[PDB]
Amino acid sequence: QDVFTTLVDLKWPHTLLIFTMSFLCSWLLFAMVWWLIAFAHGDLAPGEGTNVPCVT
Amino acid sequence: MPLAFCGTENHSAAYRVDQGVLNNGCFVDALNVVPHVFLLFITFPILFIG
Ligand SMILES: CCCCCCCCCCCCCCCCCC(=O)OC[C@H](COP(=O)(O)OC[C@H](N)C(=O)O)OC(=O)CCCCCCCCCCCCCCCCC
Ligand SMILES: CCCCCCCCCCC(=O)O[C@H](COC(=O)CCCCC)COP(=O)(O)OCCN
Ligand SMILES: *[C@@H]1O[C@H](CO)[C@@H](O[C@@H]2O[C@H](CO)[C@@H](O)[C@H](O)[C@H]2NC(C)=O)[C@H](O)[C@H]1NC(C)=O
Repeated sequence: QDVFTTLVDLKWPHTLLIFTMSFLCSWLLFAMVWWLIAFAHGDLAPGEGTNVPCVT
Repeated sequence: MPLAFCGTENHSAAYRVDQGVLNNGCFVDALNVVPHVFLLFITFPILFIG
């Protein structure tokens, strides 16, 4: 429950792993979101851009 | 010939989403990957603290 006290108590090499994981997971969690949104929108299809892509 | 999540065959026509997205045999497969990456990325920071 004392997460922010625990994070400080951890050694620096552990902090680097948590620093890395907390950001890599956040980048990759939303990577699946952007990939899926563009999948559902239908601009992922490798074809002529008749529509306007959801995220270019 | 890169790595394609859906079928790369038939000129990569498996990403078309006509007749509803849920009828895309690959998109439903994609929908089943999000519940796992959600937990894989929610608990990894929690477990690594422990
Ligand atoms: C039973 C066995 C248990 C073993 C537990 C230990 C596990 C260790 C894993 C070994 C690999 C770690 C590599 C870390 C490299 C940087 C750290 C380094 O060189 O040490 C420098 C120190 C860490 O030393 P310490 O004595 O452990 O410090 C504890 C601290 N005095 C404390 O107790 O409080 O750190 C500092 O002084 C902090 C300065 C940080 C600035 C450097 C920036 C780097 C950022 C991250 C870069 C890498 C990114 C990689 C991304 C990959 C993505 C795919
Ligand atoms: C939160 C972060 C973002 C998440 C990613 C974006 C999600 C896009 C997928 C939309 C979807 O899940 O698909 C819709 C149908 O979903 C449902 O009825 C809900 C049940 C299925 C979901 C559990 C589209 O329906 P449709 O009528 O075939 O739409 C196109 C044809 N008119
Ligand atoms: C592959 O995509 C194309 C276009 O959507 C289609 O392929 C042809 O579709 C016509 C429909 O009139 C058929 O007569 C041809 O025999 C199809 N050829 C091939 C090689 O498929 C079809 O929608 C898709 N086909 C497959 C097998 O995925």
